[PDB]
Amino acid sequence: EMEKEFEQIDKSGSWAAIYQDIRHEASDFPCRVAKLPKNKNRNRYRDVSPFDHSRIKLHQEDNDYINASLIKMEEAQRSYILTQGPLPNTCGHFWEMVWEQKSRGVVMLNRVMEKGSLKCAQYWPQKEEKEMIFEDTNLKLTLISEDIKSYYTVRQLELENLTTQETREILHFHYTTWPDFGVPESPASFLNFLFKVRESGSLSPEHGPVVVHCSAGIGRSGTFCLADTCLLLMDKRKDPSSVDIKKVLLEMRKFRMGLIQTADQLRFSYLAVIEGAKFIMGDSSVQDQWKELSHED
Ligand SMILES: O=C(O)COc1c(Br)csc1C(=O)O
Repeated sequence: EMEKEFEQIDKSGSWAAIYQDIRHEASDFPCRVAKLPKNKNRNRYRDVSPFDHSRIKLHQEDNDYINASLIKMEEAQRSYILTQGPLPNTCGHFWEMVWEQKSRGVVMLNRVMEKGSLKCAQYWPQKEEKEMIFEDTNLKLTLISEDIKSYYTVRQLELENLTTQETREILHFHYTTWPDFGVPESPASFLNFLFKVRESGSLSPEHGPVVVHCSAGIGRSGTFCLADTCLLLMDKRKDPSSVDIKKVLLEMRKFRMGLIQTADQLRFSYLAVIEGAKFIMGDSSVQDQWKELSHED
Protein backbone atom coordinates (compact mmCIF):
# COMPACT_ATOMS: atom_id res chain seq x y z
CA GLU A 1 0.00 0.00 0.00
CA MET A 2 1.62 3.20 -1.26
CA GLU A 3 -0.44 5.54 0.92
CA LYS A 4 0.57 3.67 4.07
CA GLU A 5 4.20 3.50 2.98
CA PHE A 6 4.09 7.20 2.15
CA GLU A 7 2.92 8.15 5.65
CA GLN A 8 5.57 5.87 7.12
CA ILE A 9 8.40 7.44 5.10
CA ASP A 10 7.15 10.96 5.80
CA LYS A 11 6.92 10.29 9.54
CA SER A 12 10.53 9.07 9.76
CA GLY A 13 11.51 11.60 7.12
CA SER A 14 13.58 9.02 5.28
CA TRP A 15 12.83 9.85 1.64
CA ALA A 16 16.51 10.46 0.93
CA ALA A 17 17.32 6.96 2.16
CA ILE A 18 14.50 5.32 0.18
CA TYR A 19 15.54 7.22 -2.95
CA GLN A 20 19.22 6.31 -2.59
CA ASP A 21 18.20 2.68 -2.15
CA ILE A 22 16.60 2.76 -5.60
CA ARG A 23 19.75 4.31 -7.07
CA HIS A 24 21.90 1.58 -5.49
CA GLU A 25 19.67 -1.16 -6.95
CA ALA A 26 19.15 0.50 -10.34
CA SER A 27 20.24 -1.43 -13.43
CA ASP A 28 23.55 -0.71 -15.15
CA PHE A 29 23.90 -1.49 -18.86
CA PRO A 30 26.46 -0.32 -21.43
CA CYS A 31 26.09 2.92 -23.39
CA ARG A 32 28.89 2.28 -25.86
CA VAL A 33 27.35 3.80 -28.98
CA ALA A 34 26.41 6.93 -27.03
CA LYS A 35 30.05 7.16 -25.96
CA LEU A 36 31.54 6.83 -29.46
CA PRO A 37 33.68 9.84 -30.41
CA LYS A 38 31.52 10.63 -33.42
CA ASN A 39 28.47 11.11 -31.17
CA LYS A 40 30.07 13.45 -28.67
CA ASN A 41 28.17 16.43 -30.10
CA ARG A 42 24.87 14.54 -30.08
CA ASN A 43 24.76 14.41 -26.28
CA ARG A 44 23.75 17.38 -24.15
CA TYR A 45 25.06 15.88 -20.91
CA ARG A 46 28.25 13.83 -20.59
CA ASP A 47 26.76 11.78 -17.74
CA VAL A 48 23.35 11.08 -19.29
CA SER A 49 23.30 8.49 -22.04
CA PRO A 50 20.88 5.92 -23.43
CA PHE A 51 21.68 2.23 -22.86
CA ASP A 52 22.53 0.43 -26.09
CA HIS A 53 19.85 -2.23 -25.63
CA SER A 54 16.99 0.26 -25.39
CA ARG A 55 18.26 3.16 -27.50
CA ILE A 56 16.12 4.51 -30.32
CA LYS A 57 17.82 4.00 -33.67
CA LEU A 58 17.38 6.55 -36.44
CA HIS A 59 16.56 4.91 -39.78
CA GLN A 60 19.66 6.09 -41.65
CA GLU A 61 22.84 4.31 -42.72
CA ASP A 62 25.00 7.35 -41.90
CA ASN A 63 24.72 7.70 -38.11
CA ASP A 64 21.69 6.18 -36.38
CA TYR A 65 22.42 7.67 -32.95
CA ILE A 66 20.15 9.96 -30.96
CA ASN A 67 20.05 10.36 -27.18
CA ALA A 68 16.68 8.70 -26.66
CA SER A 69 15.44 5.50 -24.99
CA LEU A 70 12.39 3.30 -25.44
CA ILE A 71 10.84 2.60 -22.04
CA LYS A 72 8.66 -0.42 -22.81
CA MET A 73 6.48 -1.26 -19.82
CA GLU A 74 5.44 -4.82 -20.65
CA GLU A 75 3.02 -5.29 -17.74
CA ALA A 76 1.35 -1.87 -18.08
CA GLN A 77 1.28 -2.36 -21.85
CA ARG A 78 2.37 1.20 -22.58
CA SER A 79 5.59 2.61 -24.01
CA TYR A 80 7.28 6.00 -23.84
CA ILE A 81 10.32 7.40 -25.60
CA LEU A 82 12.42 9.48 -23.19
CA THR A 83 14.92 11.83 -24.73
CA GLN A 84 17.11 14.87 -23.97
CA GLY A 85 16.08 18.33 -25.11
CA PRO A 86 17.21 18.50 -28.79
CA LEU A 87 20.45 20.36 -29.48
CA PRO A 88 20.94 22.90 -32.29
CA ASN A 89 22.35 20.06 -34.41
CA THR A 90 19.91 17.30 -33.42
CA CYS A 91 16.52 18.91 -34.11
CA GLY A 92 16.36 17.18 -37.48
CA HIS A 93 17.19 13.89 -35.74
CA PHE A 94 14.52 14.57 -33.10
CA TRP A 95 11.75 14.98 -35.66
CA GLU A 96 13.11 12.11 -37.75
CA MET A 97 12.61 9.98 -34.63
CA VAL A 98 9.06 11.28 -34.10
CA TRP A 99 8.19 10.40 -37.68
CA GLU A 100 9.82 6.97 -37.86
CA GLN A 101 8.40 5.91 -34.48
CA LYS A 102 4.93 7.15 -35.46
CA SER A 103 4.53 9.26 -32.31
CA ARG A 104 1.36 11.37 -32.08
CA GLY A 105 2.38 13.45 -29.09
CA VAL A 106 5.44 15.21 -27.68
CA VAL A 107 5.57 16.10 -23.99
CA MET A 108 7.99 18.90 -23.02
CA LEU A 109 8.54 19.45 -19.29
CA ASN A 110 11.14 22.23 -19.37
CA ARG A 111 11.52 25.74 -20.77
CA VAL A 112 14.07 26.59 -23.47
CA MET A 113 15.93 28.73 -20.94
CA GLU A 114 16.18 27.86 -17.27
CA LYS A 115 18.43 29.47 -14.66
CA GLY A 116 20.03 31.60 -17.37
CA SER A 117 21.05 28.66 -19.57
CA LEU A 118 19.73 27.10 -22.77
CA LYS A 119 18.45 23.68 -21.68
CA CYS A 120 16.86 22.91 -25.04
CA ALA A 121 17.00 24.15 -28.62
CA GLN A 122 13.98 25.92 -30.13
CA TYR A 123 12.93 22.87 -32.14
CA TRP A 124 9.39 23.94 -33.07
CA PRO A 125 8.02 27.03 -34.89
CA GLN A 126 6.76 29.81 -32.66
CA LYS A 127 4.71 31.49 -35.41
CA GLU A 128 2.43 30.05 -38.11
CA GLU A 129 4.05 32.15 -40.87
CA LYS A 130 7.53 30.86 -40.08
CA GLU A 131 7.59 27.10 -40.51
CA MET A 132 10.76 25.04 -40.04
CA ILE A 133 12.52 22.86 -42.59
CA PHE A 134 15.13 20.38 -41.40
CA GLU A 135 17.23 19.83 -44.51
CA ASP A 136 19.32 17.03 -43.03
CA THR A 137 16.26 14.83 -42.39
CA ASN A 138 14.05 16.31 -45.13
CA LEU A 139 11.13 17.18 -42.85
CA LYS A 140 8.92 20.28 -42.59
CA LEU A 141 7.28 21.50 -39.39
CA THR A 142 4.46 24.04 -39.23
CA LEU A 143 2.67 25.54 -36.23
CA ILE A 144 -1.06 25.13 -36.90
CA SER A 145 -2.44 26.58 -33.67
CA GLU A 146 -1.74 26.82 -29.95
CA ASP A 147 -3.81 26.94 -26.78
CA ILE A 148 -1.95 28.84 -24.06
CA LYS A 149 -2.86 28.27 -20.40
CA SER A 150 -1.30 29.69 -17.29
CA TYR A 151 1.39 27.09 -16.74
CA TYR A 152 1.22 24.95 -19.87
CA THR A 153 0.69 25.33 -23.60
CA VAL A 154 -0.74 22.81 -26.05
CA ARG A 155 0.28 23.22 -29.66
CA GLN A 156 -1.01 21.56 -32.79
CA LEU A 157 1.79 20.97 -35.28
CA GLU A 158 1.91 19.56 -38.81
CA LEU A 159 4.92 17.38 -39.55
CA GLU A 160 5.56 16.64 -43.21
CA ASN A 161 7.87 14.07 -44.74
CA LEU A 162 9.20 16.09 -47.69
CA THR A 163 10.38 12.88 -49.36
CA THR A 164 6.90 11.36 -49.58
CA GLN A 165 4.89 14.51 -48.89
CA GLU A 166 2.88 12.57 -46.30
CA THR A 167 1.52 14.69 -43.43
CA ARG A 168 0.79 14.08 -39.75
CA GLU A 169 -0.61 16.11 -36.89
CA ILE A 170 1.67 16.24 -33.85
CA LEU A 171 0.30 17.45 -30.50
CA HIS A 172 2.82 19.33 -28.35
CA PHE A 173 2.21 19.49 -24.58
CA HIS A 174 4.47 22.09 -22.98
CA TYR A 175 4.62 22.26 -19.17
CA THR A 176 6.34 25.59 -18.43
CA THR A 177 6.39 25.79 -14.63
CA TRP A 178 8.26 22.64 -13.55
CA PRO A 179 11.69 23.65 -12.17
CA ASP A 180 14.79 21.62 -13.04
CA PHE A 181 15.46 19.12 -10.23
CA GLY A 182 12.14 20.38 -8.90
CA VAL A 183 8.51 19.34 -8.59
CA PRO A 184 5.18 20.63 -9.96
CA GLU A 185 3.22 23.30 -8.04
CA SER A 186 0.89 20.60 -6.76
CA PRO A 187 -0.39 17.11 -7.60
CA ALA A 188 -3.42 18.96 -8.97
CA SER A 189 -1.57 20.97 -11.60
CA PHE A 190 0.48 17.91 -12.58
CA LEU A 191 -2.51 15.57 -12.88
CA ASN A 192 -4.46 18.23 -14.76
CA PHE A 193 -1.64 18.33 -17.32
CA LEU A 194 -1.24 14.54 -17.48
CA PHE A 195 -4.94 14.08 -18.14
CA LYS A 196 -4.70 16.69 -20.91
CA VAL A 197 -2.10 14.49 -22.61
CA ARG A 198 -4.24 11.41 -21.94
CA GLU A 199 -7.44 12.94 -23.27
CA SER A 200 -5.69 13.90 -26.52
CA GLY A 201 -5.34 10.22 -27.37
CA SER A 202 -1.59 10.65 -27.76
CA LEU A 203 -0.98 7.70 -25.42
CA SER A 204 -3.26 5.33 -27.32
CA PRO A 205 -1.65 1.99 -28.25
CA GLU A 206 -2.70 2.59 -31.87
CA HIS A 207 -0.10 5.37 -32.06
CA GLY A 208 3.65 5.15 -31.71
CA PRO A 209 5.05 5.79 -28.23
CA VAL A 210 4.63 9.35 -26.97
CA VAL A 211 7.90 11.30 -26.83
CA VAL A 212 8.71 12.77 -23.41
CA HIS A 213 11.61 15.09 -22.67
CA CYS A 214 12.94 17.74 -20.33
CA SER A 215 16.55 18.91 -20.55
CA ALA A 216 18.28 15.58 -19.84
CA GLY A 217 15.20 13.39 -20.28
CA ILE A 218 15.37 11.55 -16.94
CA GLY A 219 14.45 13.68 -13.92
CA ARG A 220 11.24 15.49 -14.75
CA SER A 221 10.53 13.09 -17.65
CA GLY A 222 11.04 10.10 -15.35
CA THR A 223 8.63 11.56 -12.81
CA PHE A 224 5.99 12.07 -15.52
CA CYS A 225 6.21 8.52 -16.84
CA LEU A 226 6.34 6.83 -13.44
CA ALA A 227 3.12 8.55 -12.35
CA ASP A 228 1.37 7.66 -15.61
CA THR A 229 2.45 4.01 -15.66
CA CYS A 230 1.46 3.54 -12.00
CA LEU A 231 -2.00 4.97 -12.67
CA LEU A 232 -2.34 2.76 -15.77
CA LEU A 233 -1.31 -0.40 -13.87
CA MET A 234 -3.78 0.46 -11.13
CA ASP A 235 -6.43 1.18 -13.77
CA LYS A 236 -6.05 -2.15 -15.60
CA ARG A 237 -6.59 -4.06 -12.35
CA LYS A 238 -8.82 -1.45 -10.68
CA ASP A 239 -6.77 -2.11 -7.55
CA PRO A 240 -4.65 0.75 -6.12
CA SER A 241 -2.98 -1.65 -3.68
CA SER A 242 -1.56 -3.83 -6.43
CA VAL A 243 0.97 -1.22 -7.50
CA ASP A 244 4.47 -1.06 -6.04
CA ILE A 245 5.77 2.38 -7.03
CA LYS A 246 9.41 1.64 -6.22
CA LYS A 247 9.25 -1.63 -8.13
CA VAL A 248 7.84 0.10 -11.20
CA LEU A 249 10.52 2.80 -11.09
CA LEU A 250 13.20 0.11 -10.98
CA GLU A 251 11.58 -1.56 -13.98
CA MET A 252 11.66 1.71 -15.86
CA ARG A 253 15.32 2.24 -14.94
CA LYS A 254 16.14 -0.94 -16.84
CA PHE A 255 15.49 1.14 -20.00
CA ARG A 256 17.03 4.53 -19.15
CA MET A 257 19.40 5.64 -16.40
CA GLY A 258 18.61 8.03 -13.56
CA LEU A 259 14.83 8.24 -13.98
CA ILE A 260 13.66 10.59 -11.22
CA GLN A 261 16.56 12.77 -10.08
CA THR A 262 15.70 13.78 -6.50
CA ALA A 263 14.12 12.23 -3.44
CA ASP A 264 11.45 14.94 -3.60
CA GLN A 265 10.52 14.07 -7.19
CA LEU A 266 10.04 10.51 -5.95
CA ARG A 267 7.91 11.79 -3.07
CA PHE A 268 5.92 13.88 -5.52
CA SER A 269 5.33 10.76 -7.64
CA TYR A 270 3.64 9.07 -4.68
CA LEU A 271 1.50 12.15 -4.11
CA ALA A 272 0.42 12.31 -7.75
CA VAL A 273 -0.40 8.60 -7.94
CA ILE A 274 -2.29 8.55 -4.63
CA GLU A 275 -4.37 11.55 -5.75
CA GLY A 276 -4.82 10.24 -9.30
CA ALA A 277 -6.14 6.97 -7.90
CA LYS A 278 -9.32 8.83 -6.93
CA PHE A 279 -10.22 9.32 -10.58
CA ILE A 280 -9.21 5.78 -11.54
CA MET A 281 -11.60 4.34 -8.97
CA GLY A 282 -14.71 6.24 -10.06
CA ASP A 283 -14.48 9.74 -8.60
CA SER A 284 -14.97 11.57 -11.88
CA SER A 285 -15.44 14.88 -10.03
CA VAL A 286 -11.79 15.15 -8.90
CA GLN A 287 -10.82 15.97 -12.48
CA ASP A 288 -12.86 19.18 -12.33
CA GLN A 289 -11.21 19.96 -9.00
CA TRP A 290 -7.68 19.55 -10.34
CA LYS A 291 -8.53 21.90 -13.19
CA GLU A 292 -9.74 24.51 -10.70
CA LEU A 293 -6.80 24.10 -8.29
CA SER A 294 -4.34 24.30 -11.19
CA HIS A 295 -5.45 27.84 -12.05
CA GLU A 296 -4.82 27.20 -15.76
CA ASP A 297 -7.05 30.16 -16.62
O1 LIG B 1 14.80 17.07 -15.10
C1 LIG B 1 15.41 17.31 -14.11
O2 LIG B 1 14.80 17.48 -12.92
C2 LIG B 1 16.93 17.43 -14.07
O3 LIG B 1 17.51 17.17 -15.36
C3 LIG B 1 18.89 17.58 -15.48
C4 LIG B 1 19.95 16.64 -15.34
BR1 LIG B 1 19.67 14.81 -15.00
C5 LIG B 1 21.24 17.19 -15.48
S1 LIG B 1 21.09 18.86 -15.77
C6 LIG B 1 19.39 18.89 -15.73
C7 LIG B 1 18.67 20.08 -15.93
O4 LIG B 1 17.46 20.13 -15.92
O5 LIG B 1 19.43 21.17 -16.13
